[PDB]
Amino acid sequence: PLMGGFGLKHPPPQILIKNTPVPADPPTTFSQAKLASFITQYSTGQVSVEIEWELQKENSKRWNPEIQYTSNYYKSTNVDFAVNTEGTYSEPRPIGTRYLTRNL
Amino acid sequence: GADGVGSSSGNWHCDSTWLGDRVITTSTRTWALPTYNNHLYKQISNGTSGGSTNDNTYFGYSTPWGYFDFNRFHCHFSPRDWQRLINNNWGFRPKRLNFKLFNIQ
Repeated sequence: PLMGGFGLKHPPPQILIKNTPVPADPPTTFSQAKLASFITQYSTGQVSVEIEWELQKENSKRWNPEIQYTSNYYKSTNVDFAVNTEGTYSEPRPIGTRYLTRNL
Repeated sequence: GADGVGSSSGNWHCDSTWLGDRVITTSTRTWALPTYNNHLYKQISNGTSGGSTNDNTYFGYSTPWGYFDFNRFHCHFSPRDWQRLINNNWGFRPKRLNFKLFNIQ
């Protein structure tokens, strides 16, 4: 896939979820039409997901140090990747997956 | 024995292995041991009667022998293997060591 990530011929199956509609008072006298009056409703809950990954371990004889992803050592007004005064979580920058080096 | 000058007593192992918690790091170099003091122990001293002050006076002997000093880290860790150590771990301590001379000529 162009955006990246693993193309799958049978991806993780998507999940669809809906409240069961609960109709308001139907009339006393029967009528053909479907019930257009519903009880306003919404639900909540906790959803959990694990994804078990396989890591390809790295064995490399390169002498000098690699490049590593490291946080800024200099003082800052607020910590990156963490909440600010308002309670607003802010990811400052994108994080690539390529740092370690290998021989073409 | 069945060794003789026909063979090489030891092989070159500069390999380091990261195994679970253990990490086993070996090295090898080439050394040339010069003859020292024409094979004479000698008393050496530096007096305060000379320009030296009372802090710099010493007494002792200088032997013909010589000694291997591997005591420093950069002997045993390639700047990469020292990166995997400081970045990924809280602490490290040694367990055992092993030492070999070979191919002496």
